[PDB]
Amino acid sequence: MVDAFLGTWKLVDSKNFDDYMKSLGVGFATRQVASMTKPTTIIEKNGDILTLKTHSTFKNTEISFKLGVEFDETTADDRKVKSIVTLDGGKLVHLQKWDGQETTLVRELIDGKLILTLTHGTAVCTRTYEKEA
Ligand SMILES: CCCCC/C=C\C/C=C\C/C=C\C/C=C\CCCC(=O)O
Repeated sequence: MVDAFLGTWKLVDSKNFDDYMKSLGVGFATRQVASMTKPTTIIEKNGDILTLKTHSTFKNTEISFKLGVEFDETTADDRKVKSIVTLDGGKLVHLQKWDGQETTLVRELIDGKLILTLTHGTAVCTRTYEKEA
């Protein structure tokens, strides 16, 4: 079910990431560095366990989870959240909850590119990743 998402992906387009970060309360200096970073995202599976790595010159993260099972997560911007990842309409949907807030990180494949849509508050960021061979 998740298999077309698996692999190594490189950021190739970003829209409204500053809006998203600002909505989350990220400080200017961090936003500034983040806006010039091009992360690599690695998604791998081992049975029912998915591992999602995000690597850059600034911050790195790694999470492991089972689809449909809540997990604790500490995000790149240091939020301690309750998370769940599920497939919905063929999209990989990641929901984070903390302090009564929510944000969604939705991944979908369009023409072989991975489109990540980040929503918090009214801010909607779209980032596009291409597969590395
Ligand atoms: C480890 C993330 C590396 C790239 C971004 C650089 C710095 C992170 C700093 C702040 C960003 C604020 C919120 C983190 C939440 C989502 C970022 C996902 C970006 C992506 O997956 O495209």
